[PDB]
Amino acid sequence: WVTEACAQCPEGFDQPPVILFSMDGFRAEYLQTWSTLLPNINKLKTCGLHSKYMRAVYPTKAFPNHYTIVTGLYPESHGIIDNNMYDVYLNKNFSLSSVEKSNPAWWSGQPIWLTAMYQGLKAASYYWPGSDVAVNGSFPNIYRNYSNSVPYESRIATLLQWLDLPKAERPSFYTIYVEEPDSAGHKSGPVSAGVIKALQLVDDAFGMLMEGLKQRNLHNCVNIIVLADHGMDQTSCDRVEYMTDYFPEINFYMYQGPAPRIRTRNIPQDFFTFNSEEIVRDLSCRKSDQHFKPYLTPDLPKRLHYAKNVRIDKVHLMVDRQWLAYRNKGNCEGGTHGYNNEFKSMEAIFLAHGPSFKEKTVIEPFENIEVYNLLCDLLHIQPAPNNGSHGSLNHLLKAPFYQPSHAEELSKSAGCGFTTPLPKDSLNCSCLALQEEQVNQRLNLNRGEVSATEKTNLPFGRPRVIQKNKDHCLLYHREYVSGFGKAMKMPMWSSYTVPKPGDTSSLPPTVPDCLRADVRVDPSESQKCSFYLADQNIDHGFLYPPAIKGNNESQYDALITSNLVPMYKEFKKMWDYFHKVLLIKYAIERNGVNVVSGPIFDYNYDGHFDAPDEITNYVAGTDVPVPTHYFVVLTSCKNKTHTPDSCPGWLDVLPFVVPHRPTNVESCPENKAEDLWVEERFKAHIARVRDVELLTGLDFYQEKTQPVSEILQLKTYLPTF
Ligand SMILES: CC(=O)N[C@H]1[C@@H](OP(=O)(O)OP(=O)(O)OC[C@H]2O[C@@H](n3ccc(=O)[nH]c3=O)[C@H](O)[C@@H]2O)O[C@H](CO)[C@@H](O)[C@@H]1O
Ligand SMILES: *[C@@H]1O[C@H](CO)[C@@H](O[C@@H]2O[C@H](CO)[C@@H](O)[C@H](O)[C@H]2NC(C)=O)[C@H](O)[C@H]1NC(C)=O
Ligand SMILES: *[C@@H]1O[C@H](CO)[C@@H](O[C@@H]2O[C@H](CO)[C@@H](O)[C@H](O)[C@H]2NC(C)=O)[C@H](O)[C@H]1NC(C)=O
Ligand SMILES: *[C@@H]1O[C@H](CO)[C@@H](O[C@@H]2O[C@H](CO)[C@@H](O)[C@H](O)[C@H]2NC(C)=O)[C@H](O)[C@H]1NC(C)=O
Ligand SMILES: *[C@@H]1O[C@H](CO)[C@@H](O[C@@H]2O[C@H](CO)[C@@H](O)[C@H](O)[C@H]2NC(C)=O)[C@H](O)[C@H]1NC(C)=O
Ligand SMILES: *[C@@H]1O[C@H](CO)[C@@H](O)[C@H](O)[C@H]1NC(C)=O
Ligand SMILES: [Ca+2]
Ligand SMILES: [Zn+2]
Ligand SMILES: [Zn+2]
Repeated sequence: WVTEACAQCPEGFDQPPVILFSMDGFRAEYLQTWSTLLPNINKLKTCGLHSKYMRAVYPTKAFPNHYTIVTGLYPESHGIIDNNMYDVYLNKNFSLSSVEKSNPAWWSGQPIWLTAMYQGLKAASYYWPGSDVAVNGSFPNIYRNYSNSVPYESRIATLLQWLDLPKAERPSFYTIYVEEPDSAGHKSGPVSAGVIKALQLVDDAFGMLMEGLKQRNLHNCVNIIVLADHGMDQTSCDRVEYMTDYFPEINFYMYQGPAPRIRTRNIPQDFFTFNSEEIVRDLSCRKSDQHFKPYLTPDLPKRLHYAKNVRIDKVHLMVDRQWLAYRNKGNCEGGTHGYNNEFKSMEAIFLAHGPSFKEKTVIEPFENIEVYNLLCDLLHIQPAPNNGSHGSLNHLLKAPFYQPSHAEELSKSAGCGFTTPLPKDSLNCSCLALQEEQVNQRLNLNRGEVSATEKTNLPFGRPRVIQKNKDHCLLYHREYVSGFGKAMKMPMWSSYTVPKPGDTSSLPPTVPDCLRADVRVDPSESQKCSFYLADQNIDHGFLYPPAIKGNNESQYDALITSNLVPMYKEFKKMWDYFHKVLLIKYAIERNGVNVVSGPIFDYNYDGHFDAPDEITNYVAGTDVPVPTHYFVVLTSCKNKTHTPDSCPGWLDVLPFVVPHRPTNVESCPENKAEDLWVEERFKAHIARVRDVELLTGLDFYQEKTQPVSEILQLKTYLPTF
């Protein structure tokens, strides 16, 4: 097989069997550098399909990741948030060394073997976390109780024996797990002779499987996926942070290593009463060269989706590349994993071979949460509710099983039409510059003016409202278009295409002390300038920056009540710096940039837009809700020769989900100019368009002339730097 050229199901095989092969700790880099040393995996890389890398879930550990691959769920939803965890309600400790690993109470969701079994198919497993557990009261048709020393040849032979079974007994889905190159990675690090030997050993295991399949004439019949749970990075005992250096006495329990959690020792009693906010405060900006950052789980970057679970302790530590965090100075040599999934070293491999996959294809990176829907498509079965975007992986398949469709809008735009240029209520707003209010006629756009602003500022169409009974209206202006939320008295979204900046030297500033009522929106559905007088902590901010487009006359279209959003004074410093300096820099690099911004409400930190009853903070003595986050989605043309409003091909996206916090403690900006921490803070809160979509109840790019499957690739894309 290994010498045979790049190449078909035999009698009794109506549907192609699926084999999911996991090579633990096989980082993406190992394939990029050492593939030519691995002849069997290199043939699979040459002939089959493979991604540049597959993104794992945080923490980049075995059990949360392996269970994510087979469920399509984030650890917070499937329950396995770590290898070591504590549940207060169950009052039990989970570990790989305890019998609690086999307790079905910890395992939520529906793994692929169960999905296949519930839909008339048989499933076998030669090791996989959860497969030796009675998840939802059931085990796979054939399974093996985990035994790490069983030779690879014996595991392969048993799997080939399962494929030799008669059609009635023979399973359609198979899982197989191998401990290497992870074990070698821990011993001597990712760049060692030990990992080379381990990589050659896993190549022999894959070689035995392919040769075994060739013997049965199944090598071009079986749809095989070879992947990893996470990557590997080098550790050092000179790269360890100690909690003794920050606390005089440690009375708390700590889950040590690359993804730390802090909780009380007195469990279950003090679990909820434990001052989690005190610990994060006592660890924030303590040392200038601090190699970790403390966080309360709702404050963690939203793209991680690591907060909505009792097992996820409120205190979390984000550890820097190649560093570790422990209780005391009392392992640390070689290598480990568990770090941020965005780190290059934490990236996993993904290779596919078989009749359902595209031959000799290199695909762009994607997330392991998408594998579940792909496995369902290969097995011709319906997926259970998960976090993958069904259809985003169709570009991997020769003939896709599922055809995705645009999300249907649940609420239509109504009202806010121009009637009179004279406001019925001033809303306690003042603009001494005026005077006449003839600038209100600039808000009265004709049919051709609406079409001109729709073509420029909504080039991919308006974001659709995927919310029931959401009373809203669209507001058209020469420089921007917005979707105003009537009940919350603020826009849900604001869209505008910034053209390529010329001068940049002396740009006009924002017109000060000028704010007035919007004649198009009802006074009862509008924000008042007097609302921001009573509250001292929160002030008003502009969603669309008035001075970014046009002249002085253009600024008046944005200096209205409908462009106001509740903003913390410290947050406004980041927001105004981004729109004045960073946004112009991005518009130069991208040859113009389309911007869609708006508020996010996620008080229950579940990654979904809040229902009105879920909002727990408002502008003092008003019903105006305070956003938990602010989104900024930047869209430009992939081909930089075109502007965002005249882009025929693919698009390039850069979304941000920035926490709306009263302090900038996360950036540690004491005695530091904004050019040293604002960009770093925005970059730390980069997310996918899909993340923005879930947090807002909006759907983007529905008017882009491209198939839904290609648009889903753009929506699941995570920009990296
Ligand atoms: C074995 C090992 O080096 N584990 C390290 C890893 O944990 P982690 O839990 O992520 O495990 P690894 O990815 O390193 O290796 C797989 C582990 O899962 C077990 N397994 C695998 C498959 C299966 O079906 N069933 C099963 O029980 C293996 O016995 C092994 O212990 O990162 C931690 C980071 O803080 C380290 O402290 C741990 O020492
Ligand atoms: C746990 O197993 C039960 C039983 O197999 C599943 O319940 C079935 O769900 C389907 C789809 O909703 C229904 O058509 C069946 O009538 C249900 N059967 C019973 C006995 O209730 C359940 O969905 C499984 N749960 C998970 C998370 O996989
Ligand atoms: C995996 O190990 C468990 C034991 O930990 C086995 O479960 C036992 O199976 C017998 C029947 O063969 C039952 O009478 C026992 O009550 C079970 N014990 C427990 C604790 O569940 C299981 O059969 C093993 N699986 C394989 C494939 O060997
Ligand atoms: C789960 O493991 C932890 C850590 O080993 C145990 O924590 C101890 O809990 C008691 C109170 O029940 C405290 O007084 C001790 O100080 C804790 N020890 C440590 C090392 O933190 C906990 O008891 C275990 N729970 C179960 C149910 O096994
Ligand atoms: C990831 O997918 C899961 C499953 O669809 C989502 O969790 C469900 O959320 C609803 C409430 O919106 C609950 O009624 C279900 O019980 C949850 N199911 C499970 C298995 O937990 C989850 O919200 C999704 N996550 C994101 C961020 O979209
Ligand atoms: C970019 O667009 C121009 C036309 O404006 C075209 O000639 C060029 O080939 C495109 N570049 C790529 C990489 O497709
Ligand atoms: Ca929510
Ligand atoms: Zn692993
Ligand atoms: Zn490991």
